[PDB]
Amino acid sequence: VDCGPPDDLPSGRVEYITGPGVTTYKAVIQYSCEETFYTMKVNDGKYVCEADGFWTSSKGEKSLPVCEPVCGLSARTIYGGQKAKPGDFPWQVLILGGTTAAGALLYDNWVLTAAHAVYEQKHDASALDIRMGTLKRLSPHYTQAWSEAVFIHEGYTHDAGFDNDIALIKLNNKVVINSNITPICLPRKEAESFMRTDDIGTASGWGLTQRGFLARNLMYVDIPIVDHQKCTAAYEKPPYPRGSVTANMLCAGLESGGKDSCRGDSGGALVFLDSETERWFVGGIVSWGSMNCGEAGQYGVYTKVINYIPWIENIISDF
Ligand SMILES: CCc1ccc(NC(=O)Cn2c(N)nc3ccccc32)nc1
Repeated sequence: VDCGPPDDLPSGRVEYITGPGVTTYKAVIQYSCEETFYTMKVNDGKYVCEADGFWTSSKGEKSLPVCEPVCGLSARTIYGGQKAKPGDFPWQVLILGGTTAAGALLYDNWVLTAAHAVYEQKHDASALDIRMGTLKRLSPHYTQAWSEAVFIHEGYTHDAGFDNDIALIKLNNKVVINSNITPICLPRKEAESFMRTDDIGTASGWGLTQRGFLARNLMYVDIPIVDHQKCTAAYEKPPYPRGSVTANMLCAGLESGGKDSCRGDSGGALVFLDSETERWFVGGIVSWGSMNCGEAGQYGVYTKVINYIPWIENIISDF
């Protein structure tokens, strides 16, 4: 009974415990991740060669563990905002091609964004130019990524309302997770308790500022979640379609108006602090709002990410 050479672990390594190359029955190997920016999932990495001839873990698993990136780290821990510092938003992704937009890194090979930001480039099969690790929209120094595949929500209808304004981009290569590039966490199920009316989220982006031009450097604002009736009402008026605010949206902004996301922030993550895990998570995706950014009483409208966890998980788990 010889189990053979073990499979390599992405974002991790394998090591022979019993001896270099010892792949015989009861041989022991050890998988490991880079534990600073990755954490091993599934098992402890200890695999023993079994009589059936397959490397097998302390739990009986015959397949590899997973090195999953740490998420939601921030150095803290757009209209009316202030300039982000390096590592404030390590998940921030710039998406260039057709117009300026943004996304948020998930894991080391996915970008969460708004469908409206990528629908047109998707449907004429032009790969997305995805950039990260950079505070400056126009800097020539950045981490390059390219879309391998773009998933637009099957219930999103382009230019016909913003319900289901969510998309996932699979990168053709993993990005290196470090202090400047770190994904955002997905909300845990109870994360709603951090996304109540008057809880504070953070929007970041290079979009229009109060001066009415795109920003050169990444900007951010802290904004409160707005009561959903109040948001629904603010958009029940021409020129907006009937029922523009749905239960798949959360609103955030000021009755006064001087804090908002704008054109060019599309697809950015509206993040919130899980004060118990002490990690940032994505509560919203920058989706739509009034054509006058930062207008009084016209709140930013964000795709409500917690409603899309099955969809997100379905896509990431299957591709
Ligand atoms: C059907 C009527 C109608 C007309 C114009 C608009 N305007 C916007 O949605 C502005 N806006 C964009 N384009 N990205 C944003 C990102 C964040 C906030 C606002 C944003 N909405 C509805």
